[PDB]
Amino acid sequence: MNINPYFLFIDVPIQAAISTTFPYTGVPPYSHGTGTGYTIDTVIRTHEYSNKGKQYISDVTGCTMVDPTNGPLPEDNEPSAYAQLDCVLEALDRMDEEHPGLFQAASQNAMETLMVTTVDKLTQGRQTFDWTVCRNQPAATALNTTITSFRLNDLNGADKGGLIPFCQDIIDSLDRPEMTFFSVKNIKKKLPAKNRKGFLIKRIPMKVKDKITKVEYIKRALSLNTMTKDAERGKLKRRAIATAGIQIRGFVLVVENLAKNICENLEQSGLPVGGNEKKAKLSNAVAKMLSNCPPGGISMTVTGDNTKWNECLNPRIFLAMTERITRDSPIWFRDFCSIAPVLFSNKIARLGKGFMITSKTKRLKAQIPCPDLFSIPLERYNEETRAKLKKLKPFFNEEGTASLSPGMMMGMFNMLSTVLGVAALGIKNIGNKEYLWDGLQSSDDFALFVNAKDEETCMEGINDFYRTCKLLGINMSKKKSYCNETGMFEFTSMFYRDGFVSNFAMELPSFGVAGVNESADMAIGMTIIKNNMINNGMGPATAQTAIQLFIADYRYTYKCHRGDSKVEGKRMKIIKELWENTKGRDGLLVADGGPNIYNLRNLHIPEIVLKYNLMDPEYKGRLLHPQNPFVGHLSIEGIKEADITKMDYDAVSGTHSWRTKRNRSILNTDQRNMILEEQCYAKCCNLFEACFNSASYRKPVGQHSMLEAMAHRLRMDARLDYESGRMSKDDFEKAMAHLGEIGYIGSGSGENLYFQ
Amino acid sequence: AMTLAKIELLKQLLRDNEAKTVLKQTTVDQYNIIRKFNTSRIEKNPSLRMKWAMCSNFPLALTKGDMANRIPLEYKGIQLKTNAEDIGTKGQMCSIAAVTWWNTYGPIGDTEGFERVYESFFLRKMRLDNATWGRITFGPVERVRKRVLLNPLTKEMPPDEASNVIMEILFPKEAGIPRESTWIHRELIKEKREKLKGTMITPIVLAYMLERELVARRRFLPVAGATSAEFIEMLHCLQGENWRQIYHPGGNKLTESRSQSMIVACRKIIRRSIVASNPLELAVEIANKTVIDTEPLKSCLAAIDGGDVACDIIRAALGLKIRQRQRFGRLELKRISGRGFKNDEEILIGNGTIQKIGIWDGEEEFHVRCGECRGILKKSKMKLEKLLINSAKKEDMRDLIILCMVFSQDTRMFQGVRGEINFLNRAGQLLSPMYQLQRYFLNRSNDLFDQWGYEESPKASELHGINESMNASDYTLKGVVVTRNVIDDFSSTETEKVSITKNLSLIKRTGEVIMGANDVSELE
Amino acid sequence: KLGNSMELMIFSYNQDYSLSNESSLDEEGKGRVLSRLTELQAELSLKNLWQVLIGEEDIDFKLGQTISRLRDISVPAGFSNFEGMRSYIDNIDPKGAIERNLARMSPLVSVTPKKLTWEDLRPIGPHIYNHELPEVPYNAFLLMSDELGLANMTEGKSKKPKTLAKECLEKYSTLRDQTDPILIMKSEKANENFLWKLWRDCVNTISNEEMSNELQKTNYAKWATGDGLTYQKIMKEVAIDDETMCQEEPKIPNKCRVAAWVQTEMNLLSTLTSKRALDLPEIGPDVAPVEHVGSERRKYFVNEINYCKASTVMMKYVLFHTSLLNESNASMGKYKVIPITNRVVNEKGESFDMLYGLAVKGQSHLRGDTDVVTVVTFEFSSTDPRVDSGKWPKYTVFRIGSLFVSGREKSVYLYCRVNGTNKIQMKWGMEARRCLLQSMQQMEAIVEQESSIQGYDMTKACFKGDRVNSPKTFSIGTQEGKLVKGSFGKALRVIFTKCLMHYVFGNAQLEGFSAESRRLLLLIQALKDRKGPWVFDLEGMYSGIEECISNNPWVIQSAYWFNEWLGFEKEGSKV
RNA sequence: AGCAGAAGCAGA
Repeated sequence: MNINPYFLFIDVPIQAAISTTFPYTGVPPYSHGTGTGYTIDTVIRTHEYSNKGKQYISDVTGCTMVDPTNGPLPEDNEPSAYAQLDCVLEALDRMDEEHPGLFQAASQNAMETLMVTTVDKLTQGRQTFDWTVCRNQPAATALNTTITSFRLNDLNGADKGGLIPFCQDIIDSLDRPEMTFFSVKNIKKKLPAKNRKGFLIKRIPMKVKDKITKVEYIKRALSLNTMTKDAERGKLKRRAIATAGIQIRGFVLVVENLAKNICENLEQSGLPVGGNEKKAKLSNAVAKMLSNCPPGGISMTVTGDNTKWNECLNPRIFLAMTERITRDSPIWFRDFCSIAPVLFSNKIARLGKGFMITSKTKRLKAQIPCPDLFSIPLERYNEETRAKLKKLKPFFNEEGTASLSPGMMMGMFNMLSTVLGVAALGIKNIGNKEYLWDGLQSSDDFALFVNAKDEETCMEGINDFYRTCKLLGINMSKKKSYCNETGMFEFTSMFYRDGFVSNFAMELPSFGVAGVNESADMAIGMTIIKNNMINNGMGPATAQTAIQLFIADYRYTYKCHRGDSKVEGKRMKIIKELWENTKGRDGLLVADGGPNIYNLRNLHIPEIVLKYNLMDPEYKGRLLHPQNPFVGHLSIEGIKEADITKMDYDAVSGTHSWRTKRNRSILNTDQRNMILEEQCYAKCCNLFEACFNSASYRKPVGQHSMLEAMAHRLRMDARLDYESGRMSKDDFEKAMAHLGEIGYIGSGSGENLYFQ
Repeated sequence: AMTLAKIELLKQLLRDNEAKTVLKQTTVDQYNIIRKFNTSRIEKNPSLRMKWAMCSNFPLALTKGDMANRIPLEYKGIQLKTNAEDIGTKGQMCSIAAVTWWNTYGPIGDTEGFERVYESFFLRKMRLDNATWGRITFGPVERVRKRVLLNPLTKEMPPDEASNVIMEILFPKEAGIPRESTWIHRELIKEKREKLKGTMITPIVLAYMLERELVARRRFLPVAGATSAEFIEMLHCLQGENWRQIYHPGGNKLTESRSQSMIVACRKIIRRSIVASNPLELAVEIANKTVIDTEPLKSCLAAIDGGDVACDIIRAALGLKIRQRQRFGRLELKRISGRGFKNDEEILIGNGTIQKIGIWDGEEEFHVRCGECRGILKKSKMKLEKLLINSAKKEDMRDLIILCMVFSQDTRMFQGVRGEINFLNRAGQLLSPMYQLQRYFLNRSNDLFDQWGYEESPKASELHGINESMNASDYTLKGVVVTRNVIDDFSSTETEKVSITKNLSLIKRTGEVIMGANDVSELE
Repeated sequence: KLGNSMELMIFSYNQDYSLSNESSLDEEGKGRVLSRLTELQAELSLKNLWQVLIGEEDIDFKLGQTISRLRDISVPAGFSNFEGMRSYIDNIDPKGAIERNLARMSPLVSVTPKKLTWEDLRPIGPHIYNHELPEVPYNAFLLMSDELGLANMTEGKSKKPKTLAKECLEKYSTLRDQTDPILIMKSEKANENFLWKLWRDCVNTISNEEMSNELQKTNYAKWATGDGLTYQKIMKEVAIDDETMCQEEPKIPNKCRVAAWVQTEMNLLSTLTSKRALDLPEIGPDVAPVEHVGSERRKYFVNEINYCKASTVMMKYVLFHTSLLNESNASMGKYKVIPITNRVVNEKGESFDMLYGLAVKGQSHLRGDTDVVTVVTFEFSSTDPRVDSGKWPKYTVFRIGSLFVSGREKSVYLYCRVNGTNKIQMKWGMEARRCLLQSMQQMEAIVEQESSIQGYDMTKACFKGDRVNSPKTFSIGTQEGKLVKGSFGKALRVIFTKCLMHYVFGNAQLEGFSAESRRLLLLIQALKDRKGPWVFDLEGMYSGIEECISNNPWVIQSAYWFNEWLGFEKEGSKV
């Protein structure tokens, strides 16, 4: 008797039992080595689909540019980037008279948003390419480096506060002849070693000053740093993604807020909604298209997907979209929106780290950088790498970068690209023929609903749609997509069967340990179970199991097994003594080797609150000690929100709410100088918070200096503390004298002027 | 007093020339940037990193202080913390055991007031303990994907208002502006003040825990039956796709409390104000000096984003947003496409009388709701081109079809009028043409369906047609369709400012009206 | 605007004030001002004029030379400058353009629609049926169905791993004392002496009085873990002038055919036994009615999985990767020895301890995530490797002794192998318990749907059968060309095994396969319900799937099951 | 050797 798992689908339908098809217990593929090979591949692929158009040289950057827009219409089913401006404009003109007043209103609100939006809004964008150091930094850093850097060139923009004058300086910084900036350089210092050679390169970095020419800076500003995508699911081969510079971000958010303010008032958009709000708004829209099915006629759905979506689009199309969308708005805002496409139109692509060569005989390896990539005979590369480097030649630049006019680099204008895909759906009908189409669009993934008298005519409607998409620079996937009569389909990896079915395996990775800290991960793990009970169709028995499977792994992750068990370990030895000392054992936390009180009924409540009354008075005083040493300085974002792929959880400020070392770093890089840089800002902020108690909660506003304020505040504190009777005349005149100095210190220009 | 100690530390920072130029150059604005500044790399896969580091020797980082030094170096052959001082902080690190030791052998802390600080969480446990659990019932439940409040509040407010409350509680000097509709929670402020006094827990936490019990957490969920927070919190246990569960909570009555009263209060202000002349001027002078419990009605209508119709009418009269939606008696409509010109014309109707009606011209589409049934409308100039609905209550499925046929202004509707239609309201005033036609066709439904006619049903898997009796059929009414698929809730997130007429009708900025006085519910 | 030239005196209408400390304005005057200001603020708000007032305290953006010229070159083809595109887009009328552009486009640009029929759907991946290729080998981390656990009764509480390995080897002394074996089967590039001299050093270091489980840094161990095999980092300037240095042609996964052992694995892992392996900890008291039902359901669901063989295999992988990840960080540069542990309980409720073999840890200076630790696996097994010769090319097998299983003898085989893993797989190993949920959620949904119809808990009815309803029967598999019926609990164990097999052979081939095959599955679902499905490029779908199949066993066996499932649906479709 | 899979790790 032989077993077969696919035979399950005879008794059960596939959509209701789709959870089994996703192997999300298993290991996803990670990035081995460099991503230069894939980066070059995409650089070619992008130019391959646009090579028929006009080639020309940029007089500013001095690079190889390609322009397929208003190019020759293709005569083949291979991918095309050869869009037609005329068509895109008509599609928008069709869309405007369908939703009259939308285009100008979205431009109004996005503008009246911009007028208030401050520089610090840029801080929340995770990864960012820091031009000053040619490395990926975290947003707020790349911002602050650029702010300080700009001040050297006499570009005091961020001081005013608003994003407008900061972005004014960004486009003014491209006019500068010589760009001075703060930068990091390593120092190759030697040390003794007992390893083969007898020495060791301990790389120490420090803060220095570097200069750059106008042209070199523009190239760095227009750059995008590439890498390989880790843990990409549902795909065999690895693909390379990119990251954006800090300059362009300011202009992007304005256009994405505009394209958002369009997509909000569109029924066919699957954006910007998320969670159940999506599931709801979709099921609504599915009905809105089903209803268009005429009398005595068939309704069909195409399971849509686009290949080479980010590669076949073009900034020049998006540039027209803004100039169309903004029609009625004033000039400065129209100029503002036009920038974000332009900087992608003239963008430059970094080529990662580079390839590596070896010799099996002598057992030696060596890294080959991007600048010195061609300084070598081409025969010495392998067969597939040779062909890549051959086609890279003309687009390649001599300082280790590739020019790249077409393409949008693996996602960035996600909203406005949906608007373009929606504008394709906004046509509906061609030639007054016997069909109608509409659909759902969400970035590259779409879903077309075609209605007609019979299904033979539906295919001619699909054929026309496929052909209309080619005119807008959109490539429907013949290889992957398919179609059928209405009933079931796929869309954003959410399946349909007389309603959107629940799918559990998708969310399976989140059930495990989060990786923040003991106290938090606990409440997170249960909140995941709570959400998945409601949203993703998990029953009580599976939920109760999921409780056990979390606590089980939780104990092995954090090494906090039951107090009445003999699992020998370092922490576990102390747990056993705590188990014996305490009388109220049922009140202990799991992190302190306690029992798991959690069950379906009490998931929403936090662990510490459930057990508080059952604790001992001496145990809770330590567990919940106010000035305990493991927390540190708190922020409102740290307690509330957490990272999953963001969401917000609920927990108490316990001793188990602790933080990590500052993730190691790569190599014996002794980052002493740079750690002082971090503390220097911290201490200032920590002193700032003491002067201004709010700070953490209420983001304070002021164009004046931090010191200048702290002086004026600490003055008045003493003024009040003398009158109310907290400080004496001696302590008051102390302060007024001490502060007096601080004033003279804070209005100098160089030394601290010590005295004898 | 701390005051002086700050100044000394500031002077000691101005000795270091790097920190001097930070405080000199960096702005109060930029504070929010430099606080997030770090070196490091944000490492992918933190769950992988946690399991790895937890197995290592000293993964934790420790804050320096007098309390840090009370942790010893070793304990029975176990390394708790490490000496190796980093040159920057002169600081330290520690291991997983260091925390466990602290909870075992560490010092006692003043945990007084802890219950009152995290009160919002403790009220959840109060609800679970005292709650009695009813019977379980296995049966298929149709779950409406509604917008709902996730967590119950002490007092609902918007973020803008609640912040200035939180400020006057914890940071009374820095609060600044004395706002109008903010302080009047002086009962709540003075109450929170005295409760959160003796505790010495970090302010940033107190503020967050106030915000959790003063700010609305409203998300979309699959819901059926009760729509109250103290239920919703337990929703995971109360119901699933294919089962149900009864539940009765701690039972102190919240959320619904104000929502229910605010409805009635507004409705009753209307009924009195309609009669006498200049209803607006009375509706204002009344609602100004009305009260719910302690709050004036202004702050309740503004803070709570619920209401029915009367709420939004009273809102508009006083002067706040209401919601971008359109109502016609019992019918609700949200514009999804198109725009029309209400244009005056002389109209003959079926019975043989000339009524002066305004005619909606142009192609349009609408997301529409009535009671338990929801659907989608498409109309044009005096023509209902298409209508869709979902399987629900037959009383409301009928009303929806009727009310759509009314506002569609279909010629087949106008021709189906028989007899006189002189209807009046409560005050004894003539209803305007279309509000008249509404009540006629709701009453005499059968006269319309015969005049309408029938056509073929659309042959799409999950659709079927209907007839006069509201039953399944291969024939269908010209335009109307029914679907098996379940539809989204009402859904009206965005908000808009509105003006008001003498007769308590609400005018959108364009020129049309959305919420009429006549559209309220009589149910008391 | 004043720096510090004058003393400022700020007064506000709404009762705020800012003054200097050295200033000589008393509380008296401050009042006069602030009172008068508010007195006017009230008289303004009374007669409605407070928002009109403009107080004492109460957009420009243009482009530069560089960015303008960048924009001017960022236009579509044909245009001269940006001002042209702007004024073109704003003032021209594009109506009727799409229709003209569609007309002059070539008809070769089409979707090529073809209606989907059954005879179009040929079997996927024809090369797996061909006998000329070598059959797919056993490339998993540990043994699954071929395992053999050495038993031991214990008091029933946790204990150190070295003490456990010692007591297990103490009982079976016939096997522990073997210093004179017989060689069975060999790998291609392995070494018998070094592998055996390791094993002996493992047994010696485990069975002694000492605490330290560190293995000595021996020359036979240096080869087995891979000492000094890394390529040295020379500088780029030297490599350029060197001619023999090249980029190596990277290895492609070797193409393999179907193997019968994967079928047997699926069969034996799904089969029931008397043992129970799971270590699920306690939960709180069941107060609510739902919690009683969940706990009632768990008793059937959980134990039906727990009894099965896959559950015993799972917990072996978990507790091994749990301890392996710990040792990799605490002792980075030390050759250590780790046992293969798993705790067990049988029907009567008695505590056993299992030992499936040993494992030698290599040098684990792990900085990056992909970095590879090298583990050497020594595992016990009843199976004879000469039965299926193509199954064990990677493994080196020994014959150590015999054991009384119950009545007759059974031959003991020690399976040696040089292996590897990374921090990623070790993490996913610890979190491999969730296979329970993926399978259990699917079957619990079937129960809830059934209970919705009739109106009471159908858990008992589906498993065993009760008064009215018969037992729920799923089509579980095939028997030499015909359909076979199986119970509800068997279907749970089937999916749970499948879920576990996703982790065992989880790599790029699986992810890419299951994604593209899922599309073809949905097309088969459309044919079953009769929805007139259409396809555009059928060979495009197949070409996407076929390249995923190479040397992953579960992929190749899933491809065989898919084609057999497709064939038996064709017969079922005609009726 | 081996993990692995279009390029790396097998201490720097």
